[PDB]
Amino acid sequence: NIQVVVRCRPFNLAERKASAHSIVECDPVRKEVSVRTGGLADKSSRKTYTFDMVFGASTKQIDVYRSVVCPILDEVIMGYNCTIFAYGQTGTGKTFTMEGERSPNEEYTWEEDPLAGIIPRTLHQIFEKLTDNGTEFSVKVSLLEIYNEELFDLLNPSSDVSERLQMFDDPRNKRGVIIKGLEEITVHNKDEVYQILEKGAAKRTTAATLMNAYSSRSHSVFSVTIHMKETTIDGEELVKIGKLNLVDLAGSENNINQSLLTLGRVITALVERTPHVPYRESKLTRILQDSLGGRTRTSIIATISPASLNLEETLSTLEYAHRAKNILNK
Ligand SMILES: Nc1ncnc2c1ncn2[C@@H]1O[C@H](COP(=O)(O)OP(=O)(O)O)[C@@H](O)[C@H]1O
Ligand SMILES: CC(=O)N1N=C(c2ccccc2Cl)C[C@H]1c1cccc(O)c1
Ligand SMILES: [Mg+2]
Repeated sequence: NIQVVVRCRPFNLAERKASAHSIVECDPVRKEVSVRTGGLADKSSRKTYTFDMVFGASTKQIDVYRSVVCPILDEVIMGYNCTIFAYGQTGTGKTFTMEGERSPNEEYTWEEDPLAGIIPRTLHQIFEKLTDNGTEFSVKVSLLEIYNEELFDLLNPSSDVSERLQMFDDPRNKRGVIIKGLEEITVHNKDEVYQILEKGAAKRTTAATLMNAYSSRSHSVFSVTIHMKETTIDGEELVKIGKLNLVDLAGSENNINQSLLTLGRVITALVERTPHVPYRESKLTRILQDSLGGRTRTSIIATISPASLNLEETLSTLEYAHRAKNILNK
């Protein structure tokens, strides 16, 4: 039930000049990814896997958005909660997929930058959709990040990243939590997005000077909530509330990452149909439990490297993401 997809990144400059031989092969049509475990294109053994969708190195941000993100966003507009995880070793594309980058030399405005990822495209589209038709709506974003089991708010511009938020159980709706003091920044229009994203970027920079390998060891949860009061061409009015969570997990390669360890153990119990699911054993799984066997539509995008040097890690990632497919929620 949970939809899982694989994105393989292309070789980098340094890999090209070294005559890199990709040990990975993608077949979008057949929804298959193949990896050369033994070695040698003349003769070799390989490992094969099937997923809901597969994307090779030739895949651009726009293909990713039109294919996975557009449909899930439409659901969010309908009043549903959706989450999308990015999983994989550091250097494979988790941040590139989730956030995106800027093209060199100020070649494009942020809303037309082909290298832009899911977050900016989504915030830009929400306004692109609801504005067109007749819909009164409010957009609020939030960026919660977990490092060594401590919560941080990377969007609040009146407190630095030394102040870790506190987390409690929500007495109202069970299996839900309350993060004290987390900031919800309202986005009044498309032309207010970039700066808010710039804000988080800069705080993210101070977090990195303060915490070791911060960009590799932390989990970021960027949430976008949409309050809608749609008024049909007739005169009806729908009050819908949709929430989309975009998670850039900490690098899966292998001190300890309690949330990462716990996430793996939660998937295990969900697919093994084990009664006790260890949600409470980490901050991430308590924050996102409804995304794991709950009433939320969730998608996992596992990013892999083509380089033969990451064969062992490419296998763990694929194997890890293939098991997730058996998870059922809603
Ligand atoms: N699909 C892709 N297309 C072009 N470049 C990519 C792609 N995926 C990753 N890269 C490049 O690979 C490097 C790894 O980036 P990053 O997204 O930060 O990895 P991660 O988040 O998995 O640690 C970056 O320099 C990035 O520009
Ligand atoms: C380069 C930059 O400052 N960006 N910063 C981003 C960002 C930072 C924090 C939280 C969420 C996002 Cl997503 C992403 C990105 C971006 C935004 C818009 C268009 C792009 O091409 C890249
Ligand atoms: Mg990264």
